[PDB]
Amino acid sequence: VMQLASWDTRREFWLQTDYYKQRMVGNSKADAALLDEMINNIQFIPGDFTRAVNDSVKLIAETAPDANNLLRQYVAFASQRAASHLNDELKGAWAARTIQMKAQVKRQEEVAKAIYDRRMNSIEQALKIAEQHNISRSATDVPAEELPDSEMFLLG
Amino acid sequence: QEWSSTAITDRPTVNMLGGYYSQQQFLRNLDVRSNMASADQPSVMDEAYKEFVMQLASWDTRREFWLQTDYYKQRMVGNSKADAALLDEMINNIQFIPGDFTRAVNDSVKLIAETAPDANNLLRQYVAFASQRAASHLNDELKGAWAARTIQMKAQ
Amino acid sequence: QEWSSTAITDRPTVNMLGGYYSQQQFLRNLDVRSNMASADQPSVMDEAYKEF
Amino acid sequence: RPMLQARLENLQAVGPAFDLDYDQNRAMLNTLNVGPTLDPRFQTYRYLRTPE
Repeated sequence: VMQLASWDTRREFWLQTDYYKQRMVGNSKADAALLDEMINNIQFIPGDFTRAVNDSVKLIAETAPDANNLLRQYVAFASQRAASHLNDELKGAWAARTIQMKAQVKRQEEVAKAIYDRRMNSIEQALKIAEQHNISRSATDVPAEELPDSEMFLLG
Repeated sequence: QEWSSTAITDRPTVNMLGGYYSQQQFLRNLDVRSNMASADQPSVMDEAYKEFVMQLASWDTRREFWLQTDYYKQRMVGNSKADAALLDEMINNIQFIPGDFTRAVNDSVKLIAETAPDANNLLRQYVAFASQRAASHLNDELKGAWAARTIQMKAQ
Repeated sequence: QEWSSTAITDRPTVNMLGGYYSQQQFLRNLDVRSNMASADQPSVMDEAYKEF
Repeated sequence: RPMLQARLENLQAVGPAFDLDYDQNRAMLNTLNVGPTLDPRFQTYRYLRTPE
């Protein structure tokens, strides 16, 4: 609907169509006046849901077959422009989402590496202390693995 | 002569916002986790368009644009009073008509100049100027929010 | 002679609010784990502009 | 005495225990300290009627 009601879409459609090229006079002012006159030939009447009236488009032309073909082509043109814009917006949102996901994955990897390094350091210190105190008994405490890192040395 | 021209603008797309969209999405995601205030707030596009509209109709923006437009500088008699009066008149030349969503009419800006090409070039330059100012203001706001979030995270 | 001038103002932004914004946000964060406040509360800049 | 001394030595050499939340906060703070990337001249509007 936004593409339908826009002035730019009407101007580009009239510039592209053959109904306007054959009516060119060759004078810039006359061509501009003709284009502006044919811009208003397409009127968009917005619809209201309360009164059960839908959006409508009216086109005006010199000849009835033209008045039909031009309207069909203009509606197709507006639909194509809307589809292209929607595709571009979808691509932009996709790029933003993948950037965010990459950043989140990087952060999770950093967190995992930090935890791994901390556990490695704790393992090294526990090994050194167990060697110093010569506690070679493999079984020292009833609780199984996943002990808190603080009293982690209670192992062979 | 007082030739006039009209422009109609709407919200930008994701693809044209650039990296600012991703940065603001990151900050909003951070705000979601702590200090929950989202409450399905308006998207980044709405905020950017609101800032652009605010900079479009501001008297200060029109004054600063006219002061450097290179079209006002030619019409400088050299008297302070005459220059001030002309500047006020030309500031009043640019008008902004806000749009109503109920009637499906959008925001429009109308510029009045002395010659026909100047009614177009000056309007294009003014819209670009307002967009640039809005972008700079949005970048400053993003920097401030980023600094505040960094300080809060450091404290936590 | 009766000359006149006019000014138009609006709500400030985070950047010009200085360090007060961080303190107020910290207090609000302390105030959402106790004595529940409305989730859709007016923001800091809105309150500052209302006071102004 | 031996086990108590070993507990003291181990808890001294290990340091304070940090949960997963602290590590996640540190990781996020790293990216926050990286700093935002500011690019100007990005458009904030789209044209429905180009001036002519």
